[PDB]
Amino acid sequence: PLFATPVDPKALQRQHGAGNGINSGEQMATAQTSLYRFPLLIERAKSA
Amino acid sequence: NVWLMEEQRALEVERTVSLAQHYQQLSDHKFNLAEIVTGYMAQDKDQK
Repeated sequence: PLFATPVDPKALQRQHGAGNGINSGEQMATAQTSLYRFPLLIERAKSA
Repeated sequence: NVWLMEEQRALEVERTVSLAQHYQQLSDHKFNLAEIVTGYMAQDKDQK
């Protein structure tokens, strides 16, 4: 009699973490004023 | 940030209110200060 044999079992396929999509660029506000001069504002902003 | 945004410029006022207003004080109980303390230099433990 004839013989039977399965041919070419299919390997699986590659996935990736496509949870990264488009970025929505967030805008920036506007600071109004401050009565302090520039060096004290830099001395605070650098620590912040 | 609350301190650096919302700190405001002071509006200074120098006011000189001497005690020449006890003569003006309330117009029902008024007195001259130097005369009454001259009265209080003797005859201790009184009150006006």
